[PDB]
Amino acid sequence: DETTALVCDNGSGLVKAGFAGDDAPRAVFPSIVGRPRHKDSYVGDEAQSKRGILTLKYPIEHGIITNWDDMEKIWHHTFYNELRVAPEEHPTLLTEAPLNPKANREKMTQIMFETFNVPAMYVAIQAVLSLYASGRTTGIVLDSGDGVTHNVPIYEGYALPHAIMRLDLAGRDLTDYLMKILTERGYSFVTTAEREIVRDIKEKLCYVALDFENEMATAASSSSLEKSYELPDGQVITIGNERFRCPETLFQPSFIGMESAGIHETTYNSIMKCDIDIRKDLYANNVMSGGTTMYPGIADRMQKEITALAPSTMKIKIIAPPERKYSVWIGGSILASLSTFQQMWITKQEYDEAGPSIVHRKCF
Amino acid sequence: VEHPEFLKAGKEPGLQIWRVEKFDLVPVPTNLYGDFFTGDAYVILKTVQLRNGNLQYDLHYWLGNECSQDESGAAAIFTVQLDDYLNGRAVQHREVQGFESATFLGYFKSGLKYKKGGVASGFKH
Ligand SMILES: Nc1ncnc2c1ncn2[C@@H]1O[C@H](COP(=O)(O)OP(=O)(O)OP(=O)(O)O)[C@@H](O)[C@H]1O
Ligand SMILES: [Ca+2]
Ligand SMILES: [Ca+2]
Ligand SMILES: [Ca+2]
Repeated sequence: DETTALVCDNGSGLVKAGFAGDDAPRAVFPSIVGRPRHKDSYVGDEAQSKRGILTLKYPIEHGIITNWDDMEKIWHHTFYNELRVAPEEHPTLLTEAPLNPKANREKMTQIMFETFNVPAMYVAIQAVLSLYASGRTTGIVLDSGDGVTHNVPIYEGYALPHAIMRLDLAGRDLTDYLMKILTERGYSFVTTAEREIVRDIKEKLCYVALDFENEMATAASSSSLEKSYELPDGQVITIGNERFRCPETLFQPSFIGMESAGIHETTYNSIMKCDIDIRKDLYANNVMSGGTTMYPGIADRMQKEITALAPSTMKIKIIAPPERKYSVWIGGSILASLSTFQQMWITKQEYDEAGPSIVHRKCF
Repeated sequence: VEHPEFLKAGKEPGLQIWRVEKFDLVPVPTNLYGDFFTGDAYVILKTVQLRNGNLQYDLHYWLGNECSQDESGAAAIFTVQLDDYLNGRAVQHREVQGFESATFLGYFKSGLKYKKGGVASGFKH
């Protein structure tokens, strides 16, 4: 862990950080910065704990860095508080959202070199790293986290920017929804401390129905879909059709009053925006990536949903690896570890000579 | 890329086979071609002479049933990198054990063979 590459995967809700060559991130924490309402700041768990006296802020919105001052705190905390490294000693790989604006990629390069003094850095698209982690160079990635959902088709190692789809419906929106319907059932989940409990219920008991209508009817009959959940306070609650109604929103955004098409449609749509000659390869390599793709039953519903949309003779395959909450990070750890990757890094020397614009020619 | 194996790839007609070994591209002894460890991942480059004088390229990354994620991930990346180094002229093919394409199976005149085992993972767990 001395003069070892670092991999930092910055998400809207969670930062995934660690060392290249490890099979998992060493640090996972909330991408949050807390400041005194009225040290000068807290980050991550510390900020969440002292939430009561702090003003919380999320520097990344829908996968895009939006508050540069708060992002430097995140990175500082990542280096010094979580990884316990001297940044100037480690080449650092960062990840970015597909369609990440030009000036944002430059800004990220500048801060790393100018504020953190890294000896080298690199920016890679999150979805591409997920594909690499599943051992593929061609496929279409469904990346869904806490703030954004994207469909990213990739051919022979490179995203097809023209065919990428972005949807501002994800984990946080699902958590908020489960909150609303659960109190609707008779319970009461309103408080931030309660939002946290719901998120845990969302992650532990929810699932995606293979046929939503039948599921609803089957939940109105017996109580074989009902599950119990023990509150922090010891009280037990019974969760019902909400287990599958909450992630249904991914397929029917109308539930939350969103006008967009579901994730099966945006997938079919992204694929249809690609050259006809590669569609078969896309359809047979549907890789699921991120936290909001963890619902049990998600891979079977999408398998069902896209075979219905696609020509009957299309071989369809959904790949939903158990470790897909960390696929992006893992992809980065493999990439940065390769013998052939050493000349890929942007050096401090190259940065001083060319400036932040170097990122557009070195990372694409 | 200045990797020595990159400098050797696609220089002349024939078949080149490399095995992924702890995040590196390691050449396979030519006497061992066709004998694949099912616990490992490999990168195969087939170079054919075109009558136009130019060289045609087919890159195949072969994944054994028991290969670790770092090996399958690296074989895929090495493939992309070898293609780019070859000015994107290579056509990439994913080959999974038991589902290899007729083309790839055809590279091996005495038939491809599977053998249990392989080099250990490169990850730190
Ligand atoms: N088992 C699970 N079931 C459902 N949702 C889950 C599960 N595990 C984690 N999540 C959710 O996934 C989200 C975090 O996932 P992820 O780390 O991939 O997102 P991110 O990178 O922070 O966000 P984004 O990609 O939107 O910028 C949170 O909404 C969390 O509640
Ligand atoms: Ca993410
Ligand atoms: Ca192996
Ligand atoms: Ca090519």
